[PDB]
Amino acid sequence: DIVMTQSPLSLPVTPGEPASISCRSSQSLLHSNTYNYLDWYLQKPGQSPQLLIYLGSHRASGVPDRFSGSGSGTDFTLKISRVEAEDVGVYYCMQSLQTPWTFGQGTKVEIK
Amino acid sequence: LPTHLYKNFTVQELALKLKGKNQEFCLTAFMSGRSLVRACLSDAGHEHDTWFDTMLGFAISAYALKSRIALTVEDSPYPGTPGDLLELQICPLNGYCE
Amino acid sequence: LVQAGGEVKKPGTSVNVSCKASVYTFTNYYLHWVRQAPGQGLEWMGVMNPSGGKTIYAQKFQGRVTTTRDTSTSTVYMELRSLRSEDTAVYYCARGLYYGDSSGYFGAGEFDHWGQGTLVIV
Amino acid sequence: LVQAGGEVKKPGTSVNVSCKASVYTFTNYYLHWVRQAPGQGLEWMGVMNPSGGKTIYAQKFQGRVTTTRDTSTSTVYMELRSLRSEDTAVYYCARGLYYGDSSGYFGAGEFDHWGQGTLVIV
Amino acid sequence: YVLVKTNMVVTSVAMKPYEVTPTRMLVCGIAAKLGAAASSPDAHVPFCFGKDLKRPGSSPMEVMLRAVFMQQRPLRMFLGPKQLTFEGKPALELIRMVECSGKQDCP
Amino acid sequence: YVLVKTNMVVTSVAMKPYEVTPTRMLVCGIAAKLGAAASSPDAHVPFCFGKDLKRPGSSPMEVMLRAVFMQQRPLRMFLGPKQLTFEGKPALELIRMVECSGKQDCP
Amino acid sequence: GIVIPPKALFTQQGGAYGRCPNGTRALTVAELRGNAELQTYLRQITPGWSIYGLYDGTYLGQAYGGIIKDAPPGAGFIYRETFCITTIYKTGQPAADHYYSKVTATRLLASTNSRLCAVFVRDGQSVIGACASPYEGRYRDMYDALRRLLYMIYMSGLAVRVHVSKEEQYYDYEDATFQTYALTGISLCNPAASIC
Amino acid sequence: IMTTRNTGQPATDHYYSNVTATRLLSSTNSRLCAVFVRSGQPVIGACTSPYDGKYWSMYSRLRKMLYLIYVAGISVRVHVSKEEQYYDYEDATFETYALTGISICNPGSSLC
Amino acid sequence: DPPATVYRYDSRPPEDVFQNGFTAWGNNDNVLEHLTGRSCQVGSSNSAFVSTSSSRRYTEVYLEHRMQEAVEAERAGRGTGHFIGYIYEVRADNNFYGAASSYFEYVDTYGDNAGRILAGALATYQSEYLAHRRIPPENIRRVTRVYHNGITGETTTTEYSNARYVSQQTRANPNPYTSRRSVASIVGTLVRMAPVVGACMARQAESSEEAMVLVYYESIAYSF
Amino acid sequence: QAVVTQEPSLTVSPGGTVTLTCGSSTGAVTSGHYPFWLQQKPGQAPRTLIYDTSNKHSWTPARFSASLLGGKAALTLSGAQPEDEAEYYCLLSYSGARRVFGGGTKLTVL
Amino acid sequence: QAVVTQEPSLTVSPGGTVTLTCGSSTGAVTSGHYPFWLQQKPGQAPRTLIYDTSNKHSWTPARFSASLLGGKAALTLSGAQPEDEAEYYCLLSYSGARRVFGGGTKLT
Amino acid sequence: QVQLQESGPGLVKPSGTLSLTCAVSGGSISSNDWWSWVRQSPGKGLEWIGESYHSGGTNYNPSLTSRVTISVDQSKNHFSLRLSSVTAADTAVYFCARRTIGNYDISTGYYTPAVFFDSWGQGILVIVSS
Repeated sequence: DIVMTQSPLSLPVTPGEPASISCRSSQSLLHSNTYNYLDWYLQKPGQSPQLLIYLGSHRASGVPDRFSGSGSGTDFTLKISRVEAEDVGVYYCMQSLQTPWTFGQGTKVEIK
Repeated sequence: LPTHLYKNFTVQELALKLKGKNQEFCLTAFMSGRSLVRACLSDAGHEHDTWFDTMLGFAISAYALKSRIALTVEDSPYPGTPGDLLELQICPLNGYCE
Repeated sequence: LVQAGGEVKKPGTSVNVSCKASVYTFTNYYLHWVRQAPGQGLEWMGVMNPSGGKTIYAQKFQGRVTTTRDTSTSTVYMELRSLRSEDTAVYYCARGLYYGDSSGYFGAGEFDHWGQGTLVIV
Repeated sequence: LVQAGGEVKKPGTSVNVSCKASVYTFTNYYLHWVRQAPGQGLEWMGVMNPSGGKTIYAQKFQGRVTTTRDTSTSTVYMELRSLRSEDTAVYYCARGLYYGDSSGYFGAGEFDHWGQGTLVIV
Repeated sequence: YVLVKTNMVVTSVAMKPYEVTPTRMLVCGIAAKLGAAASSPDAHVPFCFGKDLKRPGSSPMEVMLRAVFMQQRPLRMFLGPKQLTFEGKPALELIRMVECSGKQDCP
Repeated sequence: YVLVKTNMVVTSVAMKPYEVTPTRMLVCGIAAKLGAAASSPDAHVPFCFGKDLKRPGSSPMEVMLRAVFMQQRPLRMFLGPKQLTFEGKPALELIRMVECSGKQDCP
Repeated sequence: GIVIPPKALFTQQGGAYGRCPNGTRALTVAELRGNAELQTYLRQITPGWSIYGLYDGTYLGQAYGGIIKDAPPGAGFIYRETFCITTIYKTGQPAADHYYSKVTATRLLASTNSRLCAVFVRDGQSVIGACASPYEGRYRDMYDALRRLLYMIYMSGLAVRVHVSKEEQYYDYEDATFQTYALTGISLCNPAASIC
Repeated sequence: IMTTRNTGQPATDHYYSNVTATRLLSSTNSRLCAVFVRSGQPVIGACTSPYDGKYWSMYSRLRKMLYLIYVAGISVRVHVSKEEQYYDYEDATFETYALTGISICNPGSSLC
Repeated sequence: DPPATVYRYDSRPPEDVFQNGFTAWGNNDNVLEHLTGRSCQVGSSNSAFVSTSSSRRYTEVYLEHRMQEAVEAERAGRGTGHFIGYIYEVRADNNFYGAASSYFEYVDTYGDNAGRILAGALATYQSEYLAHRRIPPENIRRVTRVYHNGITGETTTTEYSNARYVSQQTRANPNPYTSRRSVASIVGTLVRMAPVVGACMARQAESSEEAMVLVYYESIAYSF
Repeated sequence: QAVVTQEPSLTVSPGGTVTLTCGSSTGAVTSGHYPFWLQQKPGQAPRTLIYDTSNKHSWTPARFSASLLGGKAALTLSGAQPEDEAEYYCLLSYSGARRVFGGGTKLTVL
Repeated sequence: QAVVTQEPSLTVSPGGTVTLTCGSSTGAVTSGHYPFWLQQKPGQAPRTLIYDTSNKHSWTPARFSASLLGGKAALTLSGAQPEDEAEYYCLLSYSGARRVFGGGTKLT
Repeated sequence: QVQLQESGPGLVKPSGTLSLTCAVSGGSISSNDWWSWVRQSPGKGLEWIGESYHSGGTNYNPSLTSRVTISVDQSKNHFSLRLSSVTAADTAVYFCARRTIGNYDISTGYYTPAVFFDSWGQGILVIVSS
């Protein structure tokens, strides 16, 4: 099965930054096209994963350029430069290679 | 570009013309309740591909079978014109589309 | 094709002239109303269109000549008002162009059919 | 293919052997005549074409046999004339090819259907 | 794991430009297995196939699919396992299409 | 010294390879001039013409041959002067061919 | 009544996990059962404790016993290894043309980027098959118009004399009661034209 | 002998409506023509070709349309260019030119 | 020899045909008009013949494919979705003529300009036969009823026999029919689609159960 | 109110060529003016001869031709047979389908 | 016409390979001679095991094979069984639509 | 995107055929991608139960096909989660999803749904109480 750490311990931060951090996805592919073919998915409470993008060449497609999701080699990162009060947190497993809907590991930090 | 989709339309009028240096061809679609729909495409895409010839083949097949071929139309950036036709769906030869 | 008989009027009166043809010619063709004074060159009055329902006139006859069409008799009627001395002349209807075509055409073309002429004297 | 049985005959006569086939085989297929002597190998005798009408004979039976393409019984008649002591043998009617096809064919071909045989003894 | 579907008939055909590649194109449509209930994926199989536009002409699959779709006859399909993008969504892709002979080739 | 012939239709059409040129097709056919007797040597007139292969598509003569064969309209052509092979029989090369207008032009 | 391909067409490791490649064909139960020397080479190279899948049935290696079993179609592509052969063989026969009269084209075949194949039938019986491709073969350029003719001959049922070249031979038809060949010409049947 | 007569007139698209294609004409490595007739009378001849003419790219399209209107006998609108005058017929009571477009349209429609 | 049994697709329940049966649409007795589809087109439907066939496979295939189309329509939710069809077995008497021989004679007597190759192709591919101006209720014997449900995906077949049928020793007419040359211009042979089916067959076979989509054969029989 | 000037009369001996010209007061006549030439016989309705400056009708004898000459719509008749005595008219086109004739020319040969 | 030469009889044990050869008296056997290899059993009519050069039929055994070797027609049988040993005959086509049969070869 | 609508009490009574469905009125299927129901409020985990698209076909589920009555109207947008004789072991406010569909984004190059809280009944909750 897909056993990938979709939620890291991370560290706290004030408003305007990620409460979560990069989580080591086992299914993180270092694609030949230099883009981690993965979507930024948030499986935290209050909303299921939202795969805003595909093929993971840059920040989430059709959304603000602040956020980002990409998983390569042995580590994935659903934490990016800036994020709103509650839009960010626990990550999930969502990719443009395959789409197995698997429950997230689960990890959240206190929100200011 | 507010693209729209229409189903169960039957092709009534077909045209082929030489607007400018680009080959153009146009379709009219009609049902019993909705106003006539205009949709048609030029040769802006370079003719190195066989897009136009194959599209014409499918269009004439649709007319000559007089089927209920469903289609999507993109609106034109000026009021009143066939903008652009992208997808053609021939419904069952004696039925309707999905 | 065929014209009506002659008619003699007095100054200040009005004249009605008839021009009849076949059903197909009457239905799908433009017509030109033209007159011809004695010892004079031709003068081109107007052009009448089936589909449009309006008749295009030269500025001379704008507002004094009326054209009507009868599908029951398949005949075109021309009415002329405010007669003067010199308007005594022969009058003609001429076959024009087809409905949906341009001009260039070998067998048929503009002014290919004229009537015999109706003589009107004031 | 139902071939009537042969009989021992005396020299100086003629033998009429019948090649009875199906209707389709009669109208279309070529038919070969071959001779099988007791204990010896067969010898090809000739071929018949139902439509062309020219039957090709080997020289060893050239001038010594005739063939006719009968159409009532649907048989094909082979007549042996001037019987000699050496002609004691069974005779076989074999099938060849369709009229307008070359030989190579998986499902059927030359010498796929054979007759039971008709024996003649001096 | 290439899948096999019996007595398939092609019910609708369509032509689309290829989303990933500009020089390619996508001929595909909706098929059904003959005589089954309309509540199963085999009754509405989305078939899709990729056509190349550099050289004018028609592929053998083009002629086959056209002729069978107009004459609407039962053909079995050995298809998969690389799913295709029917409107950005997962559909089936053809490898082999063979016309049914009788009850022994075509169950 | 080419042979014009009139009041005749096309009853059979065919495609075969060119023996000497490996890059050209031959479209052949048989003509059945009306009013000819069964044994007359003009009720089975053969004709053939070449077709290039470096240029994909349909030549105009092929298209109109298709139309006139499907409709069996009476027709005139300009057979000769070159001889080709059709099913083991001589045939004449076709160079130009038009429909019959009426009786004054197609007697 | 099944054509059996020779050993030379038994190409090396081809189909993987059931995807028979776009230049090769999978074998079935009858082709293996009806052939002997291929079984010899197979059991001399294939080791034991392996289960392979046929088109219809399945095969068990030496440890199981080397046995052919029957199964519904599509159950043989589960396993990785696949025995598949190249679907073309240069026969070496001369270049003479062979014709067959009064036959109708049926049973269109088309796979991958492979040939378009139609089998000709006379009097209820299958006679011969023909294929042509625009990618490979000596008759590559033959294709662009043949299909069109074939198309109407498929749509209609008009009798045709079909020409075939035996220089090369195909096996696109599984469980075939005939020997498929190449296509080199189609002629319409006019009864009075001394053709059909 | 050449068969191209240039009148030199500007790029004007002359349209003739309610006409039916009859009396096909063909030749080797040359054009394919037709007489268009209305009300039992011949109006204009039109031609298509791949080999010569400035409308060489036209043929591979026009012909297909042409075929349909000959096999169903559809009365269409023919669009012709007068830049090239042809005499492919004999004892003609019309003029023959280069075909440029076909329009099957309902009467009084903007799509003609 | 003429085939004693001819076959006909229909949709009329045997409850009435067993007493009344089929009848010719009109009085137009031209063979070319029936085998080209004009005389059986809406507005000009006056053919003096009744269309049958000497094949059961063709009728079964057409019934099965109409079954498939009815199920497909029920996928679109435009009806009830239960398919019913009938196949009639008709003994042959001396009023039945063969289409192929009739058409070939008609072409032979009027030259090669009055023919239509696709007309004969359709006749042979469908094994068309034409009963003259009537099919007697004395010659319809066996009926096959086919019912089908689409959402449940079930099929059912049943067989019935006419009792009133009178049994003589009869067979179809060996000789072809000859009539005069028609004066109406024919633009093209009319056929149905999916599958390729003759127009008059598909129109007389229909009962008061919309308008058929009838397409000229030559237009689509070739590549586009 | 555009006016068209045209020749009053001309005559050349049999076998000669006669050139007629018509002109517009609005400026130089071009191809967009659509020259027309009409022909009239005595005691009979006029017959059209030439349109669009280059087109010949089926009843038009091959001894007539039309063109532009010096910015004037011109007709040329070669081989003047002694039967073509007639009365000629020019016709020019203007926007709004406005046709203006000339004065007409009594072309009589001697 | 010509006479094809064959050996009176050949021998082979079960499971062995035996080659039957038929040769043309005029000269080398050409492919245009269209050899036919036929099999005749006691109480049965002969049938064509091999036609043309190497083509087979549906009922043609898969053990046999044919070729044109050394200017003569050679039929190779691999691994014979007791139920296939019988008489084998060679037929050659010749100019003038001629067909020349063979003396034969008893098989053991 | 499409305004999901559902009507009913918030409790899923046991031993009865409970049903939830997103009967959208105005947010008709057209600019709507796949809408698959779920019951994942308790034990938050990614799963699929029903099936729906732009076609109109019903189906069953892999968890318990017989327990869930087949009710998936992909043409009327009723992606109903209908469990006949539902089991009370799973206790959550199950949702009949109507995806907050992400269109074909250029940067994504494929299907990319930005549907975090896709859709559900506004007040049609599911609780095991009667």
